Amino acid sequence: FQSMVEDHYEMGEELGSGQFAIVRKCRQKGTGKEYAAKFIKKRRLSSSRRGVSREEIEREVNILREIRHPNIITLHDIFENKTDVVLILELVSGGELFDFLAEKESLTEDEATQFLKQILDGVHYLHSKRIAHFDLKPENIMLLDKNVPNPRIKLIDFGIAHKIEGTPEFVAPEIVNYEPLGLEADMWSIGVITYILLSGASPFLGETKQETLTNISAVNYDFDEEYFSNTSELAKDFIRRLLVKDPKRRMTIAQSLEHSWIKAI
Amino acid sequence: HYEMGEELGSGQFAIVRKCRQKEYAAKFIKKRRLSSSRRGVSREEIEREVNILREIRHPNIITLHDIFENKTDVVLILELVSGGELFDFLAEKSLTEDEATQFLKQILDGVHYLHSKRIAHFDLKPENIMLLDKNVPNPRIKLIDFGIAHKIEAGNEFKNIFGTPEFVAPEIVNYEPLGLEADMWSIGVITYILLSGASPFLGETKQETLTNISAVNYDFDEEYFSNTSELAKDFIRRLLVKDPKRRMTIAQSLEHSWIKAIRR
Ligand SMILES: CC(C)(C)c1nc2c3ccc(F)cc3c3c(=O)[nH]ccc3c2[nH]1
Ligand SMILES: CC(C)(C)c1nc2c3ccc(F)cc3c3c(=O)[nH]ccc3c2[nH]1
Ligand SMILES: [Cl-]
Ligand SMILES: [Cl-]
Repeated sequence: FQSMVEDHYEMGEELGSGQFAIVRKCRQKGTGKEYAAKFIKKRRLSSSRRGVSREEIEREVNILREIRHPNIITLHDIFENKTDVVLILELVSGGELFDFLAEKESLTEDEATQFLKQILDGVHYLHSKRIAHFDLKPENIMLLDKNVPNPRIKLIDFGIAHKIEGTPEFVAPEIVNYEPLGLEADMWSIGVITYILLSGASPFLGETKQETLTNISAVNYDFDEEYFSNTSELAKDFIRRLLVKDPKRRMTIAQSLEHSWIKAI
Repeated sequence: HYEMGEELGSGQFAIVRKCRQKEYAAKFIKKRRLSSSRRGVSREEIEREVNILREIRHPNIITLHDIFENKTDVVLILELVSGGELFDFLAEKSLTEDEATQFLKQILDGVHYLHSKRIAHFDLKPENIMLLDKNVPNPRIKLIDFGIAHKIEAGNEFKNIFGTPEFVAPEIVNYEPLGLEADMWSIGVITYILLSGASPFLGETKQETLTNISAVNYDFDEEYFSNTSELAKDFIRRLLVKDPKRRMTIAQSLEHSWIKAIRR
């Protein structure tokens, strides 16, 4: 008896997918307006059906419903049936940012900083609401429309996003020493994104996955002159202030926006 | 629909009153008014506690029988315990090691049940270990206060394991969630105090206590442990281990020769 999404939206081409998600272009039957419909497969232990837990779906949905910013996708409706939760989301048609940048001729640092600034604005909005994205990477940085003079960044995939934040005689050492994961992880990811934006190279990427993980944990990277010889010193400083091991030492999003490199843009 | 009575206890954002429908305990939890506010308990934290209580059914753990809500408070109707805190009952009583293990076994049974459901209590201490009724020949332990209890995290909660790790922060790469082992440390401390009346890591200030815990700075002063067996000391030593992965688990604790022994 729940409202069926197909009674309100006609479904079209598949646009993307994940382990437990399929995204289709759809058209609102009432208006003709186009959206993206994200079908999230529900876990059903009873039927041995693998999928996303109720709690995880609720987490993502509750975050999406709070978000209203021009650089983040917007949520328009929610449907649920036996097997799926279906989210009607803002349609982004310009593809991945880094695919668009690859197609450009003579991409300059100043032009690159313009897109980075949009990413900072979206993240500043998120962090102002205590939302960490936790999966900031090029594949989650889309463009609304790539056939415009100044294409607009749209962040997607809030699948692992989280809202952040007596006697001690009986607490364990790991509790004493506990430091929760927070907004700082996004700021590290921004550092990595900035490095690849300015160079075309991934800073921690190893020949094998174990090497990559080792590099990240040691914070082992370089500004190779092949790629960085004519990158501004302000850009390198921006990156260096984000790619530090201690989360509490990293620039926060407000600091990032007040950095001389960004203030110049 | 419930006639309230006297105030039984309180915490930072909770007050418990005796009530009658059949007598019960009425836990009043104050809701945060604004998500940004530091005053009161968030909706998510209340639901978390309720969901834990709803799925637990075990003789050594309090049960949930009803829920009520308004703009300011969430009220849980819980099983009433009238035997007080365990340690008070033992204080008014000397106590043999064998008698001490009879009560500890019930604590271990309740924790075993929780851990079987991947729930860590996270606030095991004497004040949360009650007796259902202290005027019977074999009093039953009842664990209370699931205010910070959690189902233990998946491990891919903060990480997309289906994608590249290239943009992931080192604290996520090296993330170690809190787990069931924290309760097992707490059990070691409870056991130490049960046998000696002394707190192993207690310092002059809260920060000193925390520093002692972090260094695992304790001993078995003969002043307090002259009459304690080597097996009891061994049980405690196997729980008060810094590395959570080298600490006794609940099943190992139950198999330990100090507990496994048959008693009257
Ligand atoms: C698979 C994942 C859930 C990350 C996702 N992929 C897309 C996507 C892929 C291609 C495309 F043209 C559009 C989208 C898209 C979209 O347009 N809106 C919201 C999410 C979303 C999306 N969300
Ligand atoms: C403060 C805290 C929430 C931990 C709590 N205190 C009590 C409590 C205190 C004295 C007493 F006689 C009974 C209780 C009691 C109880 O009887 N049932 C459930 C919880 C609970 C409780 N829960
Ligand atoms: Cl998405
Ligand atoms: Cl309680």
